[PDB]
Amino acid sequence: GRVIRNQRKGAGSIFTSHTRLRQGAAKLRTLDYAERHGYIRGIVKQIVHDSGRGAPLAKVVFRDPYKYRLREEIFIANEGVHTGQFIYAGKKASLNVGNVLPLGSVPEGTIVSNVEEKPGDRGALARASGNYVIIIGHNPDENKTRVRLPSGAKKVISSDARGVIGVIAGGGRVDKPLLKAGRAFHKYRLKRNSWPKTRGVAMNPVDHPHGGGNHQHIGKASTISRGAVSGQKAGLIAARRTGLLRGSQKTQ
Amino acid sequence: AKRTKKVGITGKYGVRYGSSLRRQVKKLEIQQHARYDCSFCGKKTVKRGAAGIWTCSCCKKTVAGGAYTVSTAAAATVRSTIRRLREMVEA
Amino acid sequence: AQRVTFRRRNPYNTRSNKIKVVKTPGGILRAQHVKKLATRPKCGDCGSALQGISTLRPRQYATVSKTHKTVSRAYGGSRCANCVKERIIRAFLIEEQKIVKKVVKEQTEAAK
RNA sequence: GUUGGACGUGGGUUAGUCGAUCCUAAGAGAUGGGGAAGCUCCGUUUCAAAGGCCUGAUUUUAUGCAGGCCACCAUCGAAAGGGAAUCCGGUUAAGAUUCCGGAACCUGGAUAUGGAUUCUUCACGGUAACGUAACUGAAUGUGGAGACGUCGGCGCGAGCCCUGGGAGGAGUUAUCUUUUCUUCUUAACAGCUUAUCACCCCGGAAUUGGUUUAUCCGGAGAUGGGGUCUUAUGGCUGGAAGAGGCCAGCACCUUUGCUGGCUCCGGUGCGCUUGUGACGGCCCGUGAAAAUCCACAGGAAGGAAUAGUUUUCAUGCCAGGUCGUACUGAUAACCGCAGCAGGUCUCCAAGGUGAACAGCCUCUAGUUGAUAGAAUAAUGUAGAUAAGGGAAGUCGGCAAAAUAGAUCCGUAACUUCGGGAUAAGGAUUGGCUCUAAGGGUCGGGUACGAUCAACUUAGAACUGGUACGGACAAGGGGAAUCUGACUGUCUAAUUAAAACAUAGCAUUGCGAUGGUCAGAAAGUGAUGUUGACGCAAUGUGAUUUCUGCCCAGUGCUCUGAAUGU
RNA sequence: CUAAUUAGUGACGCGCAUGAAUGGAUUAACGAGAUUCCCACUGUCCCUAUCUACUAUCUAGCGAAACCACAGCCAAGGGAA
RNA sequence: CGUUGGAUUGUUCACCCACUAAUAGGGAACGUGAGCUGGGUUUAGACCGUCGUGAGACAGGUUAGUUUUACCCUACUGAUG
Ligand SMILES: [Mg+2]
Ligand SMILES: [Mg+2]
Ligand SMILES: [Mg+2]
Ligand SMILES: [Mg+2]
Ligand SMILES: [Mg+2]
Ligand SMILES: [Mg+2]
Ligand SMILES: [Mg+2]
Ligand SMILES: [Mg+2]
Ligand SMILES: [Mg+2]
Ligand SMILES: [Mg+2]
Ligand SMILES: [Mg+2]
Ligand SMILES: [Mg+2]
Ligand SMILES: [Mg+2]
Ligand SMILES: [Mg+2]
Ligand SMILES: [Mg+2]
Ligand SMILES: [Mg+2]
Ligand SMILES: [Mg+2]
Ligand SMILES: [Mg+2]
Ligand SMILES: [Mg+2]
Ligand SMILES: [Mg+2]
Ligand SMILES: [Mg+2]
Ligand SMILES: [Mg+2]
Ligand SMILES: [Mg+2]
Ligand SMILES: [Mg+2]
Ligand SMILES: [Mg+2]
Ligand SMILES: [Mg+2]
Ligand SMILES: [Mg+2]
Ligand SMILES: [Mg+2]
Ligand SMILES: [Mg+2]
Ligand SMILES: [Mg+2]
Ligand SMILES: [Mg+2]
Ligand SMILES: [Mg+2]
Ligand SMILES: [Mg+2]
Ligand SMILES: [Mg+2]
Ligand SMILES: [Mg+2]
Ligand SMILES: [Mg+2]
Ligand SMILES: [Mg+2]
Ligand SMILES: [Mg+2]
Ligand SMILES: [Mg+2]
Ligand SMILES: [Mg+2]
Ligand SMILES: [Mg+2]
Ligand SMILES: [Mg+2]
Ligand SMILES: [Mg+2]
Ligand SMILES: [Mg+2]
Ligand SMILES: [Mg+2]
Ligand SMILES: [Mg+2]
Ligand SMILES: [Mg+2]
Ligand SMILES: [Mg+2]
Ligand SMILES: [Mg+2]
Ligand SMILES: [Mg+2]
Ligand SMILES: [Mg+2]
Ligand SMILES: [Mg+2]
Ligand SMILES: [Mg+2]
Ligand SMILES: [Mg+2]
Ligand SMILES: [Mg+2]
Ligand SMILES: [Mg+2]
Ligand SMILES: [Mg+2]
Ligand SMILES: [Mg+2]
Ligand SMILES: [Mg+2]
Ligand SMILES: [Mg+2]
Ligand SMILES: [Mg+2]
Ligand SMILES: [Mg+2]
Ligand SMILES: [Mg+2]
Ligand SMILES: [Mg+2]
Ligand SMILES: [Mg+2]
Ligand SMILES: [Mg+2]
Ligand SMILES: [Mg+2]
Ligand SMILES: [Mg+2]
Ligand SMILES: [Mg+2]
Ligand SMILES: [Mg+2]
Ligand SMILES: [Mg+2]
Ligand SMILES: [Mg+2]
Ligand SMILES: [Mg+2]
Ligand SMILES: [Mg+2]
Ligand SMILES: [Mg+2]
Ligand SMILES: [Mg+2]
Ligand SMILES: [Mg+2]
Ligand SMILES: [Mg+2]
Ligand SMILES: [Mg+2]
Ligand SMILES: [Mg+2]
Ligand SMILES: [Mg+2]
Ligand SMILES: [Mg+2]
Ligand SMILES: [Mg+2]
Ligand SMILES: [Mg+2]
Ligand SMILES: [Mg+2]
Ligand SMILES: [Mg+2]
Ligand SMILES: [Mg+2]
Ligand SMILES: [Mg+2]
Ligand SMILES: [Mg+2]
Ligand SMILES: [Mg+2]
Ligand SMILES: [Mg+2]
Ligand SMILES: [Mg+2]
Ligand SMILES: [Mg+2]
Ligand SMILES: [Mg+2]
Ligand SMILES: [Mg+2]
Ligand SMILES: [Mg+2]
Ligand SMILES: [Mg+2]
Ligand SMILES: [Mg+2]
Ligand SMILES: [Mg+2]
Ligand SMILES: [Mg+2]
Ligand SMILES: [Mg+2]
Ligand SMILES: [Mg+2]
Ligand SMILES: [Mg+2]
Ligand SMILES: [Mg+2]
Ligand SMILES: [Mg+2]
Ligand SMILES: [Mg+2]
Ligand SMILES: [Zn+2]
Repeated sequence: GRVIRNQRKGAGSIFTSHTRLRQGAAKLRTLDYAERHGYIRGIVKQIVHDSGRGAPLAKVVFRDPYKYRLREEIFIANEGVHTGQFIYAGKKASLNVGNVLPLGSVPEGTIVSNVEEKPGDRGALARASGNYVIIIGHNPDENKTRVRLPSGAKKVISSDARGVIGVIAGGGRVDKPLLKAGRAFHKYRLKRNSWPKTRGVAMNPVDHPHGGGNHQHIGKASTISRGAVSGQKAGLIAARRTGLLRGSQKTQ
Repeated sequence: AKRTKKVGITGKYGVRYGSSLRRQVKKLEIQQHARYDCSFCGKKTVKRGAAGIWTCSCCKKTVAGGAYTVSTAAAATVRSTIRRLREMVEA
Repeated sequence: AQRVTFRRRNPYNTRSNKIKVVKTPGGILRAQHVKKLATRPKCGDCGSALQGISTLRPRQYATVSKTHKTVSRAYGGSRCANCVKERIIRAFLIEEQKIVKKVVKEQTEAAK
């Protein structure tokens, strides 16, 4: 039979990201002298819409400490930051929405976005519109910090790892119904070519494990093992449970 | 004279998509097309384009807001909670 | 009733192919191609069209004399007056308060 | 066939300004390298000692070293994207923004005279917005232009359309028409001048005012008075009447002239096409890049009185290469075996009727091509009509017929309150002759008058073989069942559907030392310019309502067990 | 409902073998979707008739193809019936 | 010598209405598709029921699904010689 749809995506032909209009990668400043000893000041020169993104970017310019020139950065904008505002980044820096501080330097309950996984990676976690992470504790010996990510997971990372105070802007985007095919259409038009989706059960056997039969139906359990091999994994992969989730979610 | 009984702005969709969907949408649309009071200059000139982006007609200041509304409940409480924890540092 | 043809190989309505109709001394109608309109230069501080400055397509600015490219105040062909007004007042007051900031913490060190 | 896109023989394509050329787009692809037995694969700034400008140092001299920068790291990729600069008249058998004539502009290289500037060295003026013929400015830095969606009404420009007077030429004239048709034009470029917006100065506002078709603006300074700016665009003049257009009057085998005259002044707009401005609507869509050009911040440095600085002011000199340039562009110059009723990207667009880029008739231009002659049997193909009945025909109302524009009246169940609805059902509609309502502009001391230019709407008489959306154009309607929510999609060439998709609903995996996926391999790759409001994997299928019981089996899964394999 | 209905619709249900996102039930609006009746309409029919154009047909010129064991009048008989 | 008109069904068959003198039964390659039609059956699309782990199956239900050529010989109808 045929190579199924989820196998063809990895070869990246018609499936690569539609990148032309994007403002450029959002990152924190490089972690340098200023940021790990002192603080350094910047101005948000603009806050701007990035294509295929939920949340606005903020263009933030700084002075180059080692050379006379301006150096401009692209930040994900936290809700409430504004044009003309001064941004402070460094180990010793006041605790205010929009500033970037090492996770060690903020008290528990602090709310931060675009937080680094390792120190220096210029931010990894909690970048999507509406999201943040909460600092749930410190271990000053071995200087770690325990945080809770948007997924509900709780991870422990270096207290040197930087984050930015506040939550990411443009929240509530997903509360509004798309209402029609076209709105979805233009949505994925600026992301990648994932839409619309043919059901495997509407296909012929060559095309898909679910394909075929004189009635539409899966024909065997749609829960597939991790051990499964490419061309086998479609449906519910490695599911530990299945069915309507009753009762409260929200991990203890 | 009152033009429509319920649908309001949402009457552009006519009979389509089902009432509950139109209900939800009408809400956030009223939200997102509104003029908001400007923190900085005091007039209500703040309108939207590009969800998350709220700028002032005169005074030209742009603020990062919620997707369909200027300030969102979460960011609001977050604001005060940062205020709280900050004042714990100086005093 | 008299119709007209493009004067160049390019058959299509692209922005570089903009056309105008003109009556000649031959007494007949004829197309003449038209360069894209130039736009006014903008203040770097604010972004209004800055007054006093002539508006040409970029390379034509090299064919014109310097008075068309400036106004007589500092930051002339660059910033918008009222913007320059601001960075004067701001500069001054900040450079002042900078004195106020030093002598106050000069005493704070001495009495504490 | 005397004709031809045929046959024979020749002729023909002229550029500093039109294109290529230059730039960058998706993308393509060398190089230090890393894979691979290898043809080769990967990577593109990537684990690399990756390169070249400005001038100074030379007065053996030609270019070694002295500074200081710049670490930007190939290149290819648009004859519709970006982009230095040209127009009008004339001219050929066939070329023309390419030739001729006149009149310009750009770029590069040279430069000298004039003007400006300076004894207060690197200009003055204006309260200001800002003005100008000029008015030195290295490194470095920064700003701007290039440079950007779509729809809507409103304002304005251009060309076209309509039209008055006059000056010409043409047509009709039994009769009628101061008539019908036609000529009356002005390029790039240059000077002065011209603008919505924006901005400055004076002033200090409730009795709130200003104001758009569209409700937006003002103590963060409105209304008012006075000014500043962009030059889209228009006006007058230069170009330039000498050109071109239209006439008359002579010359004569010719090349072909010669001589004249006139080419003038207005009007109108929900007109049409196109351009453009100030605004408004929309988005989980917010709608390229680079070359290149200019500006400002900076002040390195270089500079005068016995004479210096200036080529962003004026004028002057030289140069501008290579390739394409004919013609067709389609019912005969392309692709379909062909001079095939098929296919194949696009610009310009007159008058009437009418809502109209509809149909129907016309002007300009172009055609009049498609074997022909004679007859008009059957049967056909394509176009029409039929008395009384009215689906009795048929698997089935298939085919056909009926309906239809516009104004007015009138309109049910049901409904997600948005619809259903042109529901259904009705009346009216020509011609001609009148009445009424609807506007512009100018002078009024600190009630009205005068003038000019527009088809809309309603009402009233008269009139006809009762006709009048007179051709053209133009919905049949109603009551239910099954089914898919809807718009959308597919079997090119027997299936368009109830199939697929969709929004909505639900489930699953994953915190990057990762999930899913690619590859022979790799210092390899997609998601990823990404981070759970995320990416990936399934199912169901808008709304409302509701989703019961069963984990023994097959799967999937587990902070579980342990002495069996 | 019809004069008359293996049709249609409303009921009934020990339902060969209905049934809950293998989604169940309901559902305004929409459909070149399948089905039933009604009004209008009509050459669909009773039952046929007539007209126009171009064909066919006859002439000049031009001029293919399919197919072809050999061929081409029947009744019966027998015979691979 | 005649043996019909209709309602339901793709139907043959069946069954009712109605007329009539009567509404007899059969053959002709179960007469008759280069004569038609294409509703059924019986390819490829698709829904449901039943069966199957599945691909798929069903003599179960349902919907959509290209009907080619005569100019020859003979026969037949007419027409010259
Ligand atoms: Mg990419
Ligand atoms: Mg797709
Ligand atoms: Mg799906
Ligand atoms: Mg789907
Ligand atoms: Mg299928
Ligand atoms: Mg398979
Ligand atoms: Mg399987
Ligand atoms: Mg299957
Ligand atoms: Mg199913
Ligand atoms: Mg040409
Ligand atoms: Mg366009
Ligand atoms: Mg000027
Ligand atoms: Mg100036
Ligand atoms: Mg200076
Ligand atoms: Mg011949
Ligand atoms: Mg020849
Ligand atoms: Mg030749
Ligand atoms: Mg050019
Ligand atoms: Mg070249
Ligand atoms: Mg390569
Ligand atoms: Mg190139
Ligand atoms: Mg090009
Ligand atoms: Mg171009
Ligand atoms: Mg010419
Ligand atoms: Mg010649
Ligand atoms: Mg020619
Ligand atoms: Mg010349
Ligand atoms: Mg000359
Ligand atoms: Mg020069
Ligand atoms: Mg001067
Ligand atoms: Mg620049
Ligand atoms: Mg820019
Ligand atoms: Mg562009
Ligand atoms: Mg020009
Ligand atoms: Mg004024
Ligand atoms: Mg003044
Ligand atoms: Mg002026
Ligand atoms: Mg108007
Ligand atoms: Mg915009
Ligand atoms: Mg400029
Ligand atoms: Mg010069
Ligand atoms: Mg050269
Ligand atoms: Mg040519
Ligand atoms: Mg031709
Ligand atoms: Mg053809
Ligand atoms: Mg005319
Ligand atoms: Mg022919
Ligand atoms: Mg003919
Ligand atoms: Mg003939
Ligand atoms: Mg006939
Ligand atoms: Mg008649
Ligand atoms: Mg009749
Ligand atoms: Mg009747
Ligand atoms: Mg009837
Ligand atoms: Mg019958
Ligand atoms: Mg019948
Ligand atoms: Mg039927
Ligand atoms: Mg019918
Ligand atoms: Mg029909
Ligand atoms: Mg009739
Ligand atoms: Mg109805
Ligand atoms: Mg009348
Ligand atoms: Mg009047
Ligand atoms: Mg039915
Ligand atoms: Mg549908
Ligand atoms: Mg449709
Ligand atoms: Mg097909
Ligand atoms: Mg269809
Ligand atoms: Mg079809
Ligand atoms: Mg639902
Ligand atoms: Mg390796
Ligand atoms: Mg579906
Ligand atoms: Mg879905
Ligand atoms: Mg129950
Ligand atoms: Mg029980
Ligand atoms: Mg079980
Ligand atoms: Mg029945
Ligand atoms: Mg019936
Ligand atoms: Mg029933
Ligand atoms: Mg039952
Ligand atoms: Mg039984
Ligand atoms: Mg269930
Ligand atoms: Mg079922
Ligand atoms: Mg409902
Ligand atoms: Mg329908
Ligand atoms: Mg014949
Ligand atoms: Mg004859
Ligand atoms: Mg013949
Ligand atoms: Mg032939
Ligand atoms: Mg015989
Ligand atoms: Mg015998
Ligand atoms: Mg019968
Ligand atoms: Mg029957
Ligand atoms: Mg029947
Ligand atoms: Mg019976
Ligand atoms: Mg009978
Ligand atoms: Mg028999
Ligand atoms: Mg038979
Ligand atoms: Mg036969
Ligand atoms: Mg047949
Ligand atoms: Mg059939
Ligand atoms: Mg079938
Ligand atoms: Mg069928
Ligand atoms: Mg069909
Ligand atoms: Mg034959
Ligand atoms: Mg025949
Ligand atoms: Zn403001």
